[PDB]
Amino acid sequence: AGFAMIIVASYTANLAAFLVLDRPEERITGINDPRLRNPSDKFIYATVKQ
Amino acid sequence: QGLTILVKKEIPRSTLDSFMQPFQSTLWLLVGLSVHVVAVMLYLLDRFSTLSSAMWFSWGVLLNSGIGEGAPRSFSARILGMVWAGFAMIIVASYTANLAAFLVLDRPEERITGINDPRLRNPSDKFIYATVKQSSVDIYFRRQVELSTMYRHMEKHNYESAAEAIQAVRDNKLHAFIWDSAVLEFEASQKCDLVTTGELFFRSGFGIGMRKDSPWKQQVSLSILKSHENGFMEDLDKTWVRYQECDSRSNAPATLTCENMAGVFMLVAGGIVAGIFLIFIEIAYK
Amino acid sequence: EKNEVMSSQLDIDNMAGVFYMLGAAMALSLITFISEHLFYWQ
Amino acid sequence: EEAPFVIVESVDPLSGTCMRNTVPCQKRIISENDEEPGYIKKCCKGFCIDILKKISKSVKFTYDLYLVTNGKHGKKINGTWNGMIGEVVMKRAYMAVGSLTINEERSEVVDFSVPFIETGISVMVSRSNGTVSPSAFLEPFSACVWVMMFVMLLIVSAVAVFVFEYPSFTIGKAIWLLWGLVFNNSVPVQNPKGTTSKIMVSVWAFFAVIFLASYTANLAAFMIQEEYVDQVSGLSDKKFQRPNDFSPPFRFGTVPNGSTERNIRNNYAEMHAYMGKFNQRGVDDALLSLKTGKLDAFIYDAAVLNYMAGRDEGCKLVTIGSGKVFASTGYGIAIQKDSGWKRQVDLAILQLFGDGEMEELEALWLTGICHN
Amino acid sequence: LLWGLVFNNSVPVQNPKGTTSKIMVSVWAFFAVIFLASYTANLAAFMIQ
Ligand SMILES: N[C@@H](Cc1cc(-c2ccc(Cl)cc2Cl)cc(CP(=O)(O)O)c1O)C(=O)O
Ligand SMILES: *[C@@H]1O[C@H](CO)[C@@H](O)[C@H](O)[C@H]1NC(C)=O
Ligand SMILES: *[C@@H]1O[C@H](CO)[C@@H](O)[C@H](O)[C@H]1NC(C)=O
Repeated sequence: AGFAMIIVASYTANLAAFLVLDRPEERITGINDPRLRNPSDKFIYATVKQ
Repeated sequence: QGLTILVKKEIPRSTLDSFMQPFQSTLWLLVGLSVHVVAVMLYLLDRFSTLSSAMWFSWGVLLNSGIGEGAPRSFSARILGMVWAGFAMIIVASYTANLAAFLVLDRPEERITGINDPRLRNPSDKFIYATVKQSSVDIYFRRQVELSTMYRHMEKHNYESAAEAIQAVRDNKLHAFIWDSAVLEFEASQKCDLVTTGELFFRSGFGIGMRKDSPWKQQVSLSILKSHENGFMEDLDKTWVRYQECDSRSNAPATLTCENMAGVFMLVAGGIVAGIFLIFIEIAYK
Repeated sequence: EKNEVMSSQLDIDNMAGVFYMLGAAMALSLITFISEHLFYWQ
Repeated sequence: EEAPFVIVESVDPLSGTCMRNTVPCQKRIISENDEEPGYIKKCCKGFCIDILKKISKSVKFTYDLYLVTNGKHGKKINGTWNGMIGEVVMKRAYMAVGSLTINEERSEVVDFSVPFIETGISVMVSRSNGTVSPSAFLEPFSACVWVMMFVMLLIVSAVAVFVFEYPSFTIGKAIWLLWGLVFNNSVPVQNPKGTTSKIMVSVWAFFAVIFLASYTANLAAFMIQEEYVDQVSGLSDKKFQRPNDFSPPFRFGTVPNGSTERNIRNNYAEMHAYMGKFNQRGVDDALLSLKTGKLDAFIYDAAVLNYMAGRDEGCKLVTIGSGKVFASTGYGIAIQKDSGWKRQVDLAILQLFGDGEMEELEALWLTGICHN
Repeated sequence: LLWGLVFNNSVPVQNPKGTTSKIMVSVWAFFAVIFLASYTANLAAFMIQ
C-alpha cells in the first residue's frame, strides 16, 4: 500500500511540475533582449524599407 | 587574476508557520459550522417522505475515513449528499494546491550576483560589507569617478587584514566582502561554508619587480617564460592552490523537518485528553 | 515589471463561490422535498 | 586582418572612404607580375584598432596602416622570420599589433609590452538536461517524522484497545486499519466498536489527510531542478588521462596544425595520439557539431571560446571558470628591439587599465550580451 | 456509487455480484484517479498569481 501511495503521489507531483513552467518565452523586454540583440532565424523582426 | 566577492551560503529552512498556515483563522471555523448545518438539514430532510448516524456520515466525508454506516434513504437527501461530497473534494484539493504553490515559490533570496547587482547597487546600511585598508583595493577605489557613492560607504567601514574579514563573515557579523581572487578562491575550496560569485571584477596580474635598471630583469623575464611551456607552474598549481574539492551541488528546497510538523502532533494530545474525558462522560450518559 | 506571490487561503471572497453552490444545492433539495410531498399524490 | 579584433570592410562609396571613426589601411599587392604595387585598400576598424588609435592619440605620435602581403603570425622558416614579425626584423616597420601571442622564440628579437587580454589553452563543455535524484521519493521529510509516526501508531492502538475494554477488535486489526488509513486507502476492514472510541480514529484521519497533502506538496518541488553545469579541473584530470573509464563517445575537440598541436606534442603526446580520430575542421564545424553530442569536450585557446560563447543562440556553451587554464600568456604589442617607446607605451597602457576603460571596450566588441 | 468515486470516497456499497461488473468499474476508478490528479495540478497552477 505504501508503494501505491508513493507512485500515485509522484505522478501528481511530476504533472504539477510540468504544468507550472508551461508558459511561453517572455515578451521582448525592449531593445536589449537576448533574442533580439544578436540575430537569429527563428523569429525575425524588421521595419519598412527606406 | 581579478577581484571577486565572498558571502556565507547555507541550506535554507523555508518553513510553514503551522499546518494551518494556508488558511485564515475564520474559514477554518466557517466550514466547521457549515458541516453541522448541512448535517442537521439532512436530518430534517430525510425524516419525511437516525440522528447520530447522519451526524457521522455528514462529518466523516470531510475526512475520507471509512467510518460511517448509515446513508440517505430519501431522494432529496441523496441529491444533497452528492454536492456535499463534491464540496469535500474541493476543500482539501484547494488546500493541497495552495500549500504546493507556496512551497515551490518561496525559494530564498538570490546570491549577491555582482557589481551591477541590485541588492547592493546602492550604498545601504541594512546590508553592510567591508574592504581592505591601505591596500590596492582602496587605491583602485580612489579614482572612482562614479563609484564614489559606495567608495565612501566602504571607507566608513574599512578593514585591515584578511584574518579580520574571513573570521568575521564566518561569524555572520558582516554580509559581503571583497578581495583579489586567489585568496578567497582557495579559502572557499578549503573549508566549504563559503562560496564566491565567480564574477570577475577588474583585471590585473601579479609579477616581480626590482629597482630600475638592475641587471637582472632580462634573465628573470626569460626564465619565467621558460616556466610556462614545460608546465612547471602547472604543477605548482596542484602543489598549492587547486588543492581540494567541495562539490557545487546546487541546494534544494530544504525538506520539511522535525521542526514544525509538531503543530499537527499537538493533535494527538488533545485526542487523548478528550478521550479520557469522554470515557467517564460516556459512563455517566450510559 | 512583474513578480508573483502566494496568498493565504487566497480569500474568503474568492472562496465564496463554493458556498454559493452549497446554498443553491440546499435550495434545490428543499424544493425537491416539497415536490415529493406533492407527487405522492399520483 | 584575421580575427574580430582587426576587421576590415569595403570602402564606403557614398561619402568617400568610410564616414565613421576608423583609420584606413592600404594594401600593396604584386604577385606573378616589372611594376610597382600599392593602393588604398580599405577603411580599417576593430578592437585592436581601437586600442591603437586611443593610445596613439594619448602618447602623441602619428602612424599609418598597410597589411601583410606574405606571411601570418610567422615562425622560423629556415632560421628566418617571415610574415608579421619578419616585417620587424627587417626594420621595414616599427611596431606590430593585432592578435599576437608571446613566447620565447618571438621574445628573442622583437620586444613585448605588458599584455592586456589574457589567453591560454582552455576547454569547452556543455550542460546537462536535468538530474532528477535517484532517491527522490524519500527526500522531502526529515528522519524524525517517520519513527514518530510509528510510535504514534503504537500508542494510539494501545489507547484504542484500552478505551475499548470498557470479531473483537485487538492489536492486529487496529494497527492494520490505522496503517491502511494513514496511507491513502486500502482493504475494507472491520471498524472499532463503541460510539465513543470512534473519536480517536477520526482525529487520526484528520492527521493523515493533512499529512499526505503536505507530503505531495513538498515533493512537488524536487522535480523542479536547475540546469546542471558539469565540473572539471585543469588538464590534470582523471577524466582525461584514462578516458575509457566510460564510453569512447567522450570525444575531444582540437583542430590540428597550430599552437594547440605544437604546445601539446611536447609534454604528453598520449592525449595527442588518443585524439587521432577526433580531429575537427576549424571552429565552424566544431561549434556546430558540438551541440549535438558528436563533439563533447574541447581543446583550444581561450581567447576565442570566451568570445564565441556569447554569440550562439542557445545557452549550453559555457567554458569552465577562470583560474584553471593552461598556457598563461597574453596578447600584446611588438616593437623593434630596445627602442625608446617600450617605456612610454607601457606606462600608458597600464594607465588605460588603471582608469577603467578596457571594460567598456570589451563591452563594445569582446564580450557579448549572452552572459550565463 | 460512481458519483461518490470521482470525488474522493464515501458511502460503503459493493455491487460485487459477478466479477465482471468489477472489471467494469475498475477502469472507471482508474480514469477517476488520473482525473483528480490532473485537476489538483492545474489548479495549483492558478494559486500563483
Ligand atoms: N596565436 C598564434 C597564431 C594562432 C592564432 C590563432 C587564432 C585563430 C583564430 C582567431 Cl579568430 C584568433 C587567433 Cl589568435 C590560433 C592559434 C592556435 P593554433 O595553434 O591551433 O593554430 C594560433 O596559433 C600566434 O600569434 O603566433
Ligand atoms: C534538452 O531539453 C530540451 C527541451 O526542449 C530538448 O529540446 C533537447 O532536445 C534536450 N536535449 C537533451 C540532450 O536531452
Ligand atoms: C596537420 O598536420 C598533420 C601532421 O602534422 C598532417 O597530416 C595534416 O595534413 C596537417 N593538416 C593541415 C591542414 O595542414
